[PDB]
Amino acid sequence: RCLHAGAACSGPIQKIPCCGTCSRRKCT
Repeated sequence: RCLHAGAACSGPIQKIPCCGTCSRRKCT
């Protein structure tokens, strides 16, 4: 369970770890 590259994150209460770095409303 994790958001791939290009998934909106780092925004309002978002608990969902991306398989990536969270940046600019994107999981990188």
